Amino acid sequence: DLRIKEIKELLPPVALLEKFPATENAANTVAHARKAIHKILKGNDDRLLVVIGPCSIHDPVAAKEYATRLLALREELKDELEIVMRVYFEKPRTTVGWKGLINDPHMDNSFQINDGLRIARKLLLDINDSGLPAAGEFLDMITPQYLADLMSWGAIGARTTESQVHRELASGLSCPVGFKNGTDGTIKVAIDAINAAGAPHCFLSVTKWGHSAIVNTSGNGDCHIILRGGKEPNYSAKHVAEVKEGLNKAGLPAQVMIDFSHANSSKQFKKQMDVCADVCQQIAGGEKAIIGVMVESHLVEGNQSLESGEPLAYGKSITDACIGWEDTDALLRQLANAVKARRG
Amino acid sequence: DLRIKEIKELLPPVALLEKFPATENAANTVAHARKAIHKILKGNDDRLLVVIGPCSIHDPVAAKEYATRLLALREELKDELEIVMRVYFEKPRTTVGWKGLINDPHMDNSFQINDGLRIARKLLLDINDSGLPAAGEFLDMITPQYLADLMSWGAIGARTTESQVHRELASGLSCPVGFKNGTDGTIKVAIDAINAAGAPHCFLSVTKWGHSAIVNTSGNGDCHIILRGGKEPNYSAKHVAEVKEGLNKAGLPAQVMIDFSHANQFKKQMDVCADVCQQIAGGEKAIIGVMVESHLVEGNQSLAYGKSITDACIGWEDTDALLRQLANAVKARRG
Amino acid sequence: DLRIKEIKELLPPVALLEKFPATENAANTVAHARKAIHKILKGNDDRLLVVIGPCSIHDPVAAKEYATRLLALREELKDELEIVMRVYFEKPRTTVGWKGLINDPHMDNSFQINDGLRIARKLLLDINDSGLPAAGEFLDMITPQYLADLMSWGAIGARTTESQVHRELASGLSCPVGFKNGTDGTIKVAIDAINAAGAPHCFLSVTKWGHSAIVNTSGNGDCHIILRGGKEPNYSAKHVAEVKEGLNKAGLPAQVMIDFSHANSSKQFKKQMDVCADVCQQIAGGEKAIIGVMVESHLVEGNQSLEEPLAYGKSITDACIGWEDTDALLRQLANAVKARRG
Amino acid sequence: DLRIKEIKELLPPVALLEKFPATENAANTVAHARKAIHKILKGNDDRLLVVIGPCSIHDPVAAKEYATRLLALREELKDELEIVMRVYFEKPRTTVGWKGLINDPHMDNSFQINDGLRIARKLLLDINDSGLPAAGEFLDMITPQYLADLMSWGAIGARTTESQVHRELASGLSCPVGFKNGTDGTIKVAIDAINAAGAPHCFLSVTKWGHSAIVNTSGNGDCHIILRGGKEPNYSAKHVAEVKEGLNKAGLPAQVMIDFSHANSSKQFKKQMDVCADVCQQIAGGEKAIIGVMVESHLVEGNQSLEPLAYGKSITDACIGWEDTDALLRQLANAVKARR
Repeated sequence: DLRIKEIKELLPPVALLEKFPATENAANTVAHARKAIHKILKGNDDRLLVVIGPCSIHDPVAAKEYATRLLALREELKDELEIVMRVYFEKPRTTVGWKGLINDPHMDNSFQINDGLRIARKLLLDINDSGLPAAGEFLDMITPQYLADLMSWGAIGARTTESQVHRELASGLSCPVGFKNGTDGTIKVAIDAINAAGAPHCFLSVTKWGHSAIVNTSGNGDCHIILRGGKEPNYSAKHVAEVKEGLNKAGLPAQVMIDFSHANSSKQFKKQMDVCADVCQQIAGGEKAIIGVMVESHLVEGNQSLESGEPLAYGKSITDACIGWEDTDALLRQLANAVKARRG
Repeated sequence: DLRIKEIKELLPPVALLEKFPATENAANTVAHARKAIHKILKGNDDRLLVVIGPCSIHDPVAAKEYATRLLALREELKDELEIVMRVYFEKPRTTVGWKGLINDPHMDNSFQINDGLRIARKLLLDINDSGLPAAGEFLDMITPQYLADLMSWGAIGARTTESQVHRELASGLSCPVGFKNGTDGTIKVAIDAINAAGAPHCFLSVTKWGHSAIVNTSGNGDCHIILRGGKEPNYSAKHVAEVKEGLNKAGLPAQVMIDFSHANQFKKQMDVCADVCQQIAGGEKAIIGVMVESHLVEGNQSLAYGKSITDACIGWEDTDALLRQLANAVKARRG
Repeated sequence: DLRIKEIKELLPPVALLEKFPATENAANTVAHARKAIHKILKGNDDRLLVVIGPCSIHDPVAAKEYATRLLALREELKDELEIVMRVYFEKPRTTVGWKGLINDPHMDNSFQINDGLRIARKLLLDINDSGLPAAGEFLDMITPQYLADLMSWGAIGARTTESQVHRELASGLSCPVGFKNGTDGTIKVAIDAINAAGAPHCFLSVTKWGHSAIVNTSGNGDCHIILRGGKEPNYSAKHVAEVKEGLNKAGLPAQVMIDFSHANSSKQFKKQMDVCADVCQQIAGGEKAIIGVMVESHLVEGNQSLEEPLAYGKSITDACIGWEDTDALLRQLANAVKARRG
Repeated sequence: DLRIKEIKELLPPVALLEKFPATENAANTVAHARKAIHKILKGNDDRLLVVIGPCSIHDPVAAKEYATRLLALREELKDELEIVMRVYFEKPRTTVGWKGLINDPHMDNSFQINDGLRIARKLLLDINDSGLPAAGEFLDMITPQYLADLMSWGAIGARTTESQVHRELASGLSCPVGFKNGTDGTIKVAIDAINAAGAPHCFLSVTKWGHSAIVNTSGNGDCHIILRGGKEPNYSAKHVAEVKEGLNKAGLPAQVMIDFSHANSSKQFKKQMDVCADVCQQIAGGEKAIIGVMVESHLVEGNQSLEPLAYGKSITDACIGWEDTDALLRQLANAVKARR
């Protein structure tokens, strides 16, 4: 072990669960959102799932201010939308970079992961206790045990949709999971992933006591695809139509979540408003297959760099660029209006 | 934990290491091979690394005969080739299927992963102890702790080359590592992986004691690309030139390993060997290694002895020819 | 595994330290107290260490009211007494009924040990945050990792004083530890235990992470004898002198703590007051070896059996004295400390 | 905290059990011995149990020689005696002192407990694999998981017979256990111990994986008292009657094992030969209640202190040499023959 520089102690998940148990209302928020997404996935509800919020969490203060604003819109629009806040603690990097709040909460390569786990779970508890469900991307294999009970929906990243260990992880998650199409636009990897995840697996994992063990999962049937573009955007009716047939062809429900960001906006954050307009016209025109959308959204639009010394502006993303609150409130009302027109 | 059915006990790595310690022979085998591959990658040895063996190990018996047959050609062609056995204990699947000897040693959905780890560590030690180095595919984040000390070279599968968790594992592995290109011929995901895996990382992983912990890695500079083609073969001297440019454009050594199988019909590996031999004989010093899928008996099955139950492989006769063709192509590149 | 019926999961100590972290006030209560007992055992303080409290805790609510009352007397008599609340959770018992608060918090043989450890640590935390130092009995090797950070003083049983495993534990404890004389009143085992615990040791223990490990102790020099009788009481001046001699002969400070209960009170709770009277006479007369006293005390006197509502503030284990006798005993002990000074 | 100097890593019992597993032979040796001693404690075999061997194992070579010699008299004096060897890896000290092979195998205060466990298991494994049953004093709470599967009979020391944790340990031990009388001679403590051990207990312990857990035991019936004297010996048919009186009074089988050593030997290893005569007369006299005996025997008699040390001699309590050992075993084999 000459490439392993140092080994440090890591709190077991039981300690984080004991320090920060779920309140009654937080468990109620998680259980009700999970069930509401299941019902949307089963076709038994015509509301739209909206996973929306910052590309990454770096500030518990801005996240909770964002959560309050979003929760007010969640209550107002709840006949049309099942609104779930992006509470992403883990970021996959193209090569190297800040991996998110849990890996480095102080954002300075001190890698205080025990503190990161504490900060993240407390935040998740606070947000669920307020009544707002949370979504996360499941990237690490060990962190889920610290946080999954407060997660109402999860995503597997486009760069890990093919990874067996991530499909194994999804097959044991207690929440619904969405799988992104390939970074080049390929639909087949995600379809395979949905099927892999619907099956039981047996593999090595870590328990809530921090020990490795042999686990057996039952398969997760609440899995679905996320369209995030490839070389070109793939949100348009022609692409929805192709995905639907590909899914049916493989014996899976013909339903999609559409990500407005990333490749579907050509990496231009304000173009998420142009995807909303085409998606809203599709829904308002009667497309039932669109069961969810994803939007990268913060208090203040744009982004900033930790590298730049310029002091960090408040409520502004340090990873990908996000739309700001004004566009977020207007975007959500557009989606609600389209769900309602689809219905009448 | 609704979708979790059962949790069973798993032997800590420290246990299989105490039951099956590396002999002084195995340690020297792993060490010399790692150092030899490092020298080949620094460009201070004109020999070619040959990673050859079955697609998946399933019978320790057939596997030990192969290791003996291959050890003879190893000592014979050592002035030209650094020969390493493919001992693959973790198998990646497109959706569902057998994941290897570790996940289900009895191959019967009993998942005796504790026995699987015993059979695997014993075979690798025996192979290394004889003097034959060993190669594996690192797919799982936990199993490496049981075997990596007997590993001289490792491969990250094409499905996980873009994964941060696999790039973190590579950054701390004591063996040199090869990243395969994308299931569509892309070299960028592999160049990004080599750069990621060369940087230091901090992440969560299970220790030899079976407990989760925070690890810091130093970075792995012994990483290189593996050309496995995509929709079309990428082994020709045209594609090689493109990859070398990409690596220079990306500030990486212009060295490559060509996987003769898959995108690049088991027999076609012999044609790729000719193409590759010609490139090497012609003076291509960038092909620093190759990988071939070989077994005692050629073919595949869904049980014959020395025959693959995974991907189809070349038999031994074509393997002795492949190896001499390479050792000849090598001497041409020297004189 | 023939005689092992079931193995269940146990919360690692790190989990209870994470849920119930020491407050700054609690840590100051533990630090200051441990330091005050050290000054008394080194002859640099003339005050008496009084470990007083219930035989066992079964109700955190009555424990906290008791703690509040004792806290008031702790401050009023601080110039004469270092008052430490007895927070024990179980009565060691060949032939057994209730197995303690940690073992069986719900008093129904359900053995919700994880619940017990939670209840136990929260109680200790709350008592130390108030400013009342706490004392416990170390009976097992595993539970101390979950509570010793909030213990200012510890006792090793008389059925365990001859145990190397208990002497090893005490060698690593951060709190002063008292060893009890033999069930036969003999002081040889208690002297052997002080010498062993003052020595450095290496032994197998469980860590804060709930894993077995090799530990090395510095040895503990704040260990002392506890006189609790044998077949007959051993609190009399005759007995103290006979113990003070054996101690000096053995190279240990001639100092004792006297347990007013059990054999020294003929198993009659009210006689703890007759022992207080004899000890207060020895002290006010000048005796300086008596550094401490151990008294079994609750809100309400006597005892009760577990079966249905129970009486508040009354021991469910051994019979204790009530508050009135407790306030008077504490004032008697203080007034004697005042006289010993001259 | 302050009184903890260093915490170091410790192999879990699962690692010692995988590197040094039990051979079929070793397993049979342990299984048979346990069943035999049980039949003896049920009163279905007139034979006598003989716990014989060094006070402490400190040299696996001298130990394997002793074992070869003893395995002979076991298969010869086998119709009258059940010979089990004392393989003690851990020793109680009056205050401070070497704690045995596991705590300090190199007797240098290096405290290489991980090496000590490896050495100990391989020996016990070897001795059992040769066919010789084994015995030890269970003093540590954590070591039993590494060794107990190769133990055919155990003992709880006199200074620990009163310990709750020790009585809990015996309640779950898969082998018969003996409880030494109290250091002063008190027999009650060992009667209470026998009664606790037969009952079920729920307590905290460490698993085979080195992890603390909540364990439930089933209670152990195969427990019995060990007479070791006190301020004065307690092996006279007089005492034996007083003890059986108490055992019956407590509903306990009126059975005893006599340790011919320690305070019963007034700390002079030679008196073990004297105690043997008294005990053997009682057995020829018809005493059916003496089911076992414990003897301290090494290849070379006497004791040595802890640079180089002498072979065959104890570094702990002084023992009887092989010569006296073979004679003693044949004495016992004789008295049993008469009792029949």
